[PDB]
Parts: sequence; structure tokens; C-alpha cells
Amino acid sequence: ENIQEINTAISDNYTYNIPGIVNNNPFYILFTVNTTGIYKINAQNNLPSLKIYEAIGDIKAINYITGFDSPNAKSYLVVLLNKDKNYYIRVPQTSSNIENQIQFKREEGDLRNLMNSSVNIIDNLNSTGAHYYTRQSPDVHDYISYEFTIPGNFNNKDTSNIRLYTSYNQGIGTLFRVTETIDGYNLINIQQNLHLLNNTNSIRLLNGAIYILKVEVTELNNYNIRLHIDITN
Amino acid sequence: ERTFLPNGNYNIKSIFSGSLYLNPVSKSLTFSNESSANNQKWNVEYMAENRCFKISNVAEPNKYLSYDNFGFISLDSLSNRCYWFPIKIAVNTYIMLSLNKVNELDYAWDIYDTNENILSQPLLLLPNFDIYNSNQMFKLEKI
Repeated sequence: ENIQEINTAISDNYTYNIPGIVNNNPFYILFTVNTTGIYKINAQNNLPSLKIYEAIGDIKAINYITGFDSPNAKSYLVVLLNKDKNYYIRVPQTSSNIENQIQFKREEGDLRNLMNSSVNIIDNLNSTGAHYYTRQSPDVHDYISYEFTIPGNFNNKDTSNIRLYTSYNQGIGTLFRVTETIDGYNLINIQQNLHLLNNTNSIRLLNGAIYILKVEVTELNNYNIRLHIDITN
Repeated sequence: ERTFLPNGNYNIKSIFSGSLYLNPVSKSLTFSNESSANNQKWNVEYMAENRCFKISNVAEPNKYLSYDNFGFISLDSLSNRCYWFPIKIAVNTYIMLSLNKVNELDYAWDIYDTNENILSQPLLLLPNFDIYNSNQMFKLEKI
């Protein structure tokens, strides 16, 4: 577990190359930001998923903020970072020796709606029917997000019935519609206060459109959170 | 390496039809049957200095998508009217805003439809208010 360090405080944009000779072990990145703000942090293709920790300065305290460790699970982190404190990034095992890159970007736009949470990239929604996704559950009042695309071709008209719900943990969901420009994501907050635990209400969403569900855990009844996205037409 | 609209040759379609392709016809731009010809191919290039995009016809490489003084999309020599700010709202679907703002209004490519039929209709530059107007949505498909 070789701890590496970005000695220079990063600002706005930064790219850190994984050596490749540390891929056969879980390994850490120590860094700080030039200015307090909300950052998007991710591996090259959002793979692997990353964990982030807060470090108080011989250290005083280390606190898990957000992120999980599921193999082959795509995700990116959106986190408020303070310039006064230190931060660790746990990169898991790249059991494939391709060189990875950790990208840090300062967010000035709508993506700020996603702090603090990991955003799971869902890419297996090719059809109607049942789908579910299991991740380690955030504690109460903490967030986990999901970015997905409704199956079908987009025509601003074709639409699917989306049933979003959880298995055991209660959570409050906020649903955003995603658009993108040269300056990153734009988010339209289309729904709030969605109680996920055994939710029986469906939502009609546009085929081929991109959406993000931000979930606030309000009741931890299981170590894992399992989000169901059942699609009908 | 840029995932947002990488440089290169594209087809340009309206979401009303996946078989009608944008091409120049007598000074005006319109969506016509597949030609397998160079005039339906469009070279999209990002300009870092302006943070926008310019789009040329590959049959007429010096001709870019612009607009005249009456709200019609045209083909013309390179100028500030040729600068486009795309908004991706779906997989390959874009709303193309002009870099230039008149009033405090944004203007976008707009195609008329007759019950989702766009044949013979000319490409216009019209006011844009939201991301829900079907006539302002266009597919740019790499080739």
C-alpha cells in the first residue's frame, strides 16, 4: 500500500497518471486543493470506482467521505473540498495492467447539485424489464447517485414508464434531466421528495434521454443499497 | 479524445426523420433523400479560441453553415455567424445555438414540420426558449 502524494495544491484542472507498477495493490493519493470548492474526481473511463477520505492534521483524524469499492463498477465522485484540509484517494486494484488516470476538475455549474456523492454510471439499460444495482449504502443523511439513459431512440416524444425503488433502505430521491455543453453538464431538477422504499409510482421519461437520480439515505436497514429501475412501455 | 462532439465528418438530420439528410439546395439548406454524396457530409471542427464549433460542407470545403439577414441558415465564407454552440440533450441529439445573441435571446436551428414531415422546408434560425422544441433538435451522426 504505497502512499503517493501530489505535492502541489491543485486548482480547477488536474491529471494524475497511475504509475502502473502500483496497480497490483490498493493504493492511495494524498492531495490538497488550491481553493475551496466542489470537485469532480474520476478514473479514465470512470473505471475503477474511487474512494475519498478527509485528513485532519502525525495526523489527528481520517474520515471516509464518499465512494465505494465494487469491481468493474463505473462511477465518479462529486465532493466539496476545503483548501485547509488534506484528502486521500483510495484507488482499488487494477487487475488489468492498462495505465489509468485520475482526473480532478473544479465544478462551477449544475453538477454542484451532486455533492457529496458517488455517481454510478449505469450502462446496461438496453430494454424494458427489471434491472437492479447493488452498492454499499451511504450512512443516514449521506448521498448516492445514479446516472442512466432510457432505452430507445430519442425523438422528444417516445417515452417509457420508469419504476425506481429500493429493496430495504429508505431514501429520498431527487430526479434531474441531463444535458451537456462544451462547459460540462446542465441539470434540470424535474422531481423531488421521491420516497424510494417500495415506491409504487411510475415516472414517464423520454427514450434516449439521460437522467440522474440523487438519493439521500434516510434509513439504514441493510449494509447494501439496491436500486431497482424497472422499465415498461 | 474529446467525448463532446469530436472533430470530423458527420451527417446532419432532424429528429423528425432518420432518412432525411441536410444539404444545400439553391442557397437554402434542406433535408433531402440519402444521396451518398459529398454535399450531405459535414466537417465539424471545434475552435478552442472561441469555445464553439464551425461546420463546413465537404463538397464545398470553404463553405460554412451560417445565416443571412432574414433568419435563413446559409452556406457562406467563414465569419462570426458561422460559430455554433451545441447542446447535447440525448445520445446523438443537439440543439445548435448561435454564438451571437440578439436581444437577450438565444437562436437555434429550426426546421418546420407538416405532421412530422420536413420535406422541402428550409432551415431557419429562430428564437430558442427551452430544450423541448422538437423542431430545434438535430442528430449529428459520425461517419
